Amino acid sequence: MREIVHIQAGQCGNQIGAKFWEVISDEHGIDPTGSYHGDSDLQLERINVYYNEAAGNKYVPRAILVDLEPGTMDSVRSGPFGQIFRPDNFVFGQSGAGNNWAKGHYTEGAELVDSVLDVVRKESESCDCLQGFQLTHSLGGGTGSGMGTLLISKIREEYPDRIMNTFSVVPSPKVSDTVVEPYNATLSVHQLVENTDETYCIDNEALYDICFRTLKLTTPTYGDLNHLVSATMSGVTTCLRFPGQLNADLRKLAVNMVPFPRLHFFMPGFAPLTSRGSQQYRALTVPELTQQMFDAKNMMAACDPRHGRYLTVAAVFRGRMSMKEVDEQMLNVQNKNSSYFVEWIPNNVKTAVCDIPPRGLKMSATFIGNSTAIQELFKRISEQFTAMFRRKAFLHWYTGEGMDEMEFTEAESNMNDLVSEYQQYQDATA
Amino acid sequence: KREHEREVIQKAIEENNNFIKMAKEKLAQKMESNKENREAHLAAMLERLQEKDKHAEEVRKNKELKE
Ligand SMILES: CC[C@@H](C)[C@@H](NC(=O)[C@@H]1CCCCN1C)C(=O)N(C)[C@H](C[C@@H](OC(C)=O)c1nc(C(=O)N[C@@H](Cc2ccccc2)C[C@@H](C)C(=O)O)cs1)C(C)C
Ligand SMILES: Nc1nc2c(ncn2[C@@H]2O[C@H](COP(=O)(O)OP(=O)(O)O)[C@@H](O)[C@H]2O)c(=O)[nH]1
Ligand SMILES: [Mg+2]
Repeated sequence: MREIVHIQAGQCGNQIGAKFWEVISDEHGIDPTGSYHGDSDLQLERINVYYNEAAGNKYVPRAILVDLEPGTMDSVRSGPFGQIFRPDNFVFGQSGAGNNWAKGHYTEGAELVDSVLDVVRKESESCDCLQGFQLTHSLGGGTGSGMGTLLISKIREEYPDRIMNTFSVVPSPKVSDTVVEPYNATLSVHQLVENTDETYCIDNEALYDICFRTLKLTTPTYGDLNHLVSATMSGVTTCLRFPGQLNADLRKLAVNMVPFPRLHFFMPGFAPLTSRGSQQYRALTVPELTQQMFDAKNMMAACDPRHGRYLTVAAVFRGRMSMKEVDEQMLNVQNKNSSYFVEWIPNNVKTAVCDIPPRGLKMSATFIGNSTAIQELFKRISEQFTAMFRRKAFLHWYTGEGMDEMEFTEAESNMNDLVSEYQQYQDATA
Repeated sequence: KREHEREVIQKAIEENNNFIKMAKEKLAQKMESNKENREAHLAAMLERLQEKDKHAEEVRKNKELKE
């Protein structure tokens, strides 16, 4: 139908992206060759949102794979689904960005970005009605972060009236010891506040605590983290990929979720939480899904929801279940907790049910919340940023690429202003 | 934004070029100044020694000037 172009950038972006393609490919009965082999037509109705149709009855993901180094792309070419991507849609350089946003945004990323844009253009042109773009990347490295945000800025220039959507992985010192990640993240957030329409915040700190505390994994790997990411991505794009009423395209989603243009950062949530392989013998009940998906322990961003207020919430239930019961359980959650929901956006929780459950589950639920408690994540990045920046530590890696300190002070300011806008709405009354 | 991106890479290039230029300059002034100092220090050592030759002809002349 209305086509979405997908771009994945950098190691993280390409790992989570690959993983998304595997998962939704299986949800739509498309196998590694591009051949459909399923038993429903719900699978094919809105396939064109994410797949182009090749002759021979083949489906090619509408996906562009970008990095400044070859590593993760030889690795994706030879993943399970690797042979599925169009080959001139792999765009890669040779030297890598060394976890430096300035290199990604200004010097090396600069070199490669016109080649990416040509592939994007080519994919656009062959779309009947393009809805827009979605990007997977982390904010704490150099390619996903600095190049990925350079891309967004260039795509916005050529396509100023399409929706831009990202899946932005937020860094945490529980997962990474690279010291400049708060610099890259703050510079990136600055770009995201200006140039995206929706951003899903996937917080490495949240994923790690989920894995450790709840899934009881003593030594989580990235693969463990990414398993939670891909469940989530599958969940949040359900409404775009199946027939339905609510949030069925990117623009309808943004009008339901974004009351003020800057506060477009979302907390996703998910139930049930599971670890790879290990087995799901008991289906959850509609009351369990409902309590779990609003649990703080099920949020992919480490924010405490009781610390803020929901401006808007979209909830998605999957698998065959009682719509009547979904309805009572949702009403029950809002009525029993009415004060976490801003009285000045009436009826701000929307609910969808899709009949097809995700692989290996009889049922799940995905939550997407625009909560003021997301300020906590920005505050954490800001505190890490300021501790270094007030002494100008590590700056020479950035100015050696031509950046000025001013650019840093601006990013910091824009982000401090974001945090206070969320605070203003947490306290607004009616 | 696109004009700014251009300035930044330009500034990078400029600062790198300037680092090289200054190093070339400082290297060449140090070399020629070291060359001069070393020449002087050897010129003076040799002329001191030349003055030993003048004085030794002067001592021998003075001898044969005694009758
Ligand atoms: C030497 C110590 C690192 C291994 C380790 N520790 C740290 O980085 C430090 C140590 C001391 C200070 C605070 N912490 C943050 C770590 O566990 N890290 C970085 C992991 C990530 C790391 O973990 C391990 C145990 O290998 C990695 N995971 C993978 C991984 O998932 N690789 C998969 C492929 C892959 C996937 C994504 C990205 C790269 C590779 C392969 C398969 C088996 C899988 O799916 O699990 C590669 S490196 C978590 C914090 C997320
Ligand atoms: N969840 C997750 N985080 C990742 C993955 N790979 C890297 N990261 C995190 O991403 C940040 C570094 O970004 P990365 O994508 O490797 O750099 P890039 O290739 O320059 O974009 C650090 O916070 C890493 O912990 C991944 O596969 N999954
Ligand atoms: Mg990398």
